[PDB]
Amino acid sequence: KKGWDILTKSADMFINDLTSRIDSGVNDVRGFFTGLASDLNEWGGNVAS
Amino acid sequence: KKGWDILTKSADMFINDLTSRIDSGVNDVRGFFTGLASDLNEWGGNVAS
Repeated sequence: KKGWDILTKSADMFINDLTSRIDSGVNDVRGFFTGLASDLNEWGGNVAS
Repeated sequence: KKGWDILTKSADMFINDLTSRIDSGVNDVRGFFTGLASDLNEWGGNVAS
């Protein structure tokens, strides 16, 4: 039982990386919403001025 | 008995994985909230202009 955990040291860390791949989700929307805000602050702030 | 958790610790991990859809995927506690905090800069940029 000691001499095998090395074989899930692999399985479980792949699932950790898959959390990082799922971490595309929040970083996408966080990027999109603040990108939209930046464009709206641009066209708004520019057309206003 | 050693290797006979390999394909099944992973069977824990396959939803330790998919629940990352909440911690990293949609992640509403960050997703839209980081939006809302930037809307204040849109409002501020406009109002100041």
